[PDB]
Amino acid sequence: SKPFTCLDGTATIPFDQVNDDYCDCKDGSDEPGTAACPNGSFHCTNTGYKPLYILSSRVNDGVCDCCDGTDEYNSGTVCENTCR
Amino acid sequence: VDRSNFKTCDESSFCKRQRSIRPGLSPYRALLDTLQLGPDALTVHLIHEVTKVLLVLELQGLQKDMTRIRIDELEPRRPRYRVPDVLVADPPTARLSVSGRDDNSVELTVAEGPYKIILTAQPFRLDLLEDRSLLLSVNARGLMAFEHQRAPGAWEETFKTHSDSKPYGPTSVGLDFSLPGMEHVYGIPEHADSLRLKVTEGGEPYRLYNLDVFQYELNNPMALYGSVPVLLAHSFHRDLGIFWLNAAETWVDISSNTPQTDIRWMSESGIIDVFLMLGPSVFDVFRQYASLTGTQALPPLFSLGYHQSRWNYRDEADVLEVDQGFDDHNMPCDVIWLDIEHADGKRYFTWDPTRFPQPLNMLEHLASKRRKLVAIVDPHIKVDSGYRVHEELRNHGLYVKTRDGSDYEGWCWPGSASYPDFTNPRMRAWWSNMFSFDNYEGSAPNLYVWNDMNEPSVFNGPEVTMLKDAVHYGGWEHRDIHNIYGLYVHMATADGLIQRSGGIERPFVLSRAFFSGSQRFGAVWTGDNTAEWDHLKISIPMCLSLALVGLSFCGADVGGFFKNPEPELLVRWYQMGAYQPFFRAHAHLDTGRREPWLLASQYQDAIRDALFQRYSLLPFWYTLFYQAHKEGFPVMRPLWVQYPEDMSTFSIEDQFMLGDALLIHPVSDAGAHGVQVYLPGQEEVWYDIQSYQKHHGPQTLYLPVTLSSIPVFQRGGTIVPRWMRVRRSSDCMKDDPITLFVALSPQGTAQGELFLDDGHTFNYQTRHEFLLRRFSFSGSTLVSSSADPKGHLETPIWIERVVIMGAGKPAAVVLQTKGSPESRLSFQHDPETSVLILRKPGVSVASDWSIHLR
Ligand SMILES: [N-]=[N+]=Nc1ccc(NCCCCCCN[C@H]2C[C@](O)(CO)[C@@H](O)[C@H](O)[C@H]2O)c([N+](=O)[O-])c1
Ligand SMILES: [Ca+2]
Ligand SMILES: [Ca+2]
Repeated sequence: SKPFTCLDGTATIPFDQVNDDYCDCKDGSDEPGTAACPNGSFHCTNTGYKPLYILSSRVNDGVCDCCDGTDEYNSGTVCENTCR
Repeated sequence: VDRSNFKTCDESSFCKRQRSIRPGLSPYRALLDTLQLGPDALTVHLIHEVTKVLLVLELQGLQKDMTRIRIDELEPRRPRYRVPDVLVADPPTARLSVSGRDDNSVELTVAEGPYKIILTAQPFRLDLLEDRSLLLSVNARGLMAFEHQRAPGAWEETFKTHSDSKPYGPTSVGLDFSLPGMEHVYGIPEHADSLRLKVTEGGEPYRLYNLDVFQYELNNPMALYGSVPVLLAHSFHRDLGIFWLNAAETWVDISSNTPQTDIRWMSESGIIDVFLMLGPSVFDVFRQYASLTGTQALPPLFSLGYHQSRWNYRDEADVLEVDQGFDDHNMPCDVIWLDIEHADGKRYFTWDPTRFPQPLNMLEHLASKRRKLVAIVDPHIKVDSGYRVHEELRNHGLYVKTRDGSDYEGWCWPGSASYPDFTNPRMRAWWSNMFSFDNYEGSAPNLYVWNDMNEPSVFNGPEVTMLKDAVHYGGWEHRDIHNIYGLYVHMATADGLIQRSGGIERPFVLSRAFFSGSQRFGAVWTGDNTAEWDHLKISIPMCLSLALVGLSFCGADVGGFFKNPEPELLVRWYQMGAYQPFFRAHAHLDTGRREPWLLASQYQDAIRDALFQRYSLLPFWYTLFYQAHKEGFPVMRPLWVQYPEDMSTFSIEDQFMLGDALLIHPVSDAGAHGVQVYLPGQEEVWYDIQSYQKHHGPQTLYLPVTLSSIPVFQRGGTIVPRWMRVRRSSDCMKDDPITLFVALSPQGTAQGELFLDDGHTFNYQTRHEFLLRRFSFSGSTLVSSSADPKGHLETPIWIERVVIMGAGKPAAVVLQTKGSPESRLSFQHDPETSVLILRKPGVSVASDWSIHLR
């Protein structure tokens, strides 16, 4: 099983350092699902409305940023789906 | 400012009388036959040789190396005022004994030494000694003056159009103190003046009388909104402090004379009650004073973030647009503020029915962003028979009264208004209960309070405040209590925010007027500054002078209150405000809107960067505030506090320190190309926290700057904790991992602390639910241990990164945690900067651990 690179070409890391809650890529590409990278983005799939991107700092911050609520998965804030 | 509104010393009849007494042989002498050594104190009678008025001197040696001097009349016609509620406790005494004597001298020893007090009988004099070293003298210039209560403008007196019936006649008290070897003094806020106090010999004394001064000017000794009667003397050899416990109008004279500084306090009424705090170090003085008046109240974490305010946000929609603007422009903010226009025609505890019809929904919208709100509540109550607050206070007789017995009525924002008597504890209890969620309708747990105009400001009153002859609880005159009226407001408000929570939630209250002991109740700010470069500059000496006297939670309006700052000025004010304790932008009603995203992107980006630097240092800011809360040590510090023997730091006020780890010299000149940074300390190093460049002290370094520069340096030997994941507010960040910044000393060592709790309750003291971590570096090992084992906390916070400045490349890095196998960590090293970064230690902050560089 192969390792992961980075969309900017700044290095390559083992596959266990993708979404491990530490920032290893200068462009933040290794942490799409966490709040670890300052310049990352989290993708809200948002079925039933427009898909949206939010800042990585708004993942598990306790605030509901996606209408589907998937940005809050381990924060103590439960977001109801509101894409209607 | 219009100076004719405010008395000079000559226009204050008691100031004129006192100041006319010039240095010479005192007519007071001590009757040594009357000497008595009691359980707590020494009492001896004093007599004026010409008038034969009899005074009583109560002399006390105190635990923690302090002396208290109290002088009152022997048989007074009526009682004199003694300041209540400011001392946190009855100060523990130390036994006095007579260790020397002659026909004109009694020498007293405090406990078993080395402190001694010589009481000279004729003329009356006091000398305080450590062993055979003279620390300080009392009445050495012979300036003791004590106007006894004569049998009922020395009496009735007029100023401008205002009349003082003055029923008790001249009653002022004054006393002088001599500081051998001291050439610098600091303290006695609030004045828009330099940190090092100036000699008053050829001009006005410093005035201490809480007053509302419209468009106040710089570098003058006029009294401002708060008064803390504490003066600090510093030399290469010792530190001392004088605490003149008096609540009436007080003037302070300062003269220099081998080097010596003399200090003379002159007060309108009450007794003489002064505390001499003998050090010897400045941190000993901090401790001595803290034991008397208390320590800085631990702020809830959110109040150490960024506050966005102005006079005024228009309606609920405006407030929510401001909230959304921060998030749309990726800028952190914790609190949005609501000035006087949010209420119904300046009737406090109300909401405008059109512009704020659903306050709970507004607060609920802010809670979902995990942000707070502050609403202003002033202590003047509109005289309005439809206003429920006014009807209750009038029906229960809780108002300040006039001599005829009717409730005092003055003028303020709602027009004609009455003033609750906050010196009456029944009134304070009423006020506190008013903040319960049932009484303050529309309030919610994320609504906090701002007390303004609590000098009190009275537009038609003398010097814009209350008449000297208004009457308060117990029959005391307003002239007796003036300077603690605001403190009572701040205290009652703060206790109300605690009570409405059932005693669980910590308060946040900002207050404009203040006194000794105000540090116990929240924050203060320097009132109505102006959008000008010199007002930006003066924020440092003003907050520094408040720091030295216990008020660590200080700030100035970012941007200036009056007028419109130019974009370069606003950026510099943000960078300055981001490194000062209370961090709030505020603005006058007629100024242009200056929310930070309304500027061009270059100014926006520099402002965003300053906000990010602030939010990342919150763990550091929070720890300094915990140390201020436990020890009495100031958060913002003059350089001479950290380098007491470097005489070139004694006057510096374009630079300051945060604890002992960060030295700050913000840019405060338009178009500056550089700054001159004095880095102190023999064999001390400093790290440019932007370039990681190391610099060797002592030196003056020319640092080039751009618009984005905030000149900040970390001291070698310190460890600073940061949250590198900046989010939209502090509530969002308070479970996030910490990064540790280790600046290595020249000996390869460093240390620092970290405090943690839930961020807002009193559980840290009632349940010991907190963490105090000590991080230490030496040899080649970083160790985390507990600095207080009583503290336990359930927290997800972990150590995600360690940044070490001044280190070589290791061959391996090894982590050891109790409960875990020995782990290997990867790292990066820049040979150009000698910066070492340890990747993802992954360890809980509650755990003990060590990292070794091989
Ligand atoms: N009665 N009425 N008649 C009037 C009407 C207007 C007047 N001039 C206003 C003076 C401007 C500066 C005021 C102090 N600003 C306070 C309050 C506040 O401005 C809002 O609470 C805060 O923003 C600020 O922070 C505080 O310092 C006067 N008047 O005699 O000054 C009487
Ligand atoms: Ca990673
Ligand atoms: Ca979120």
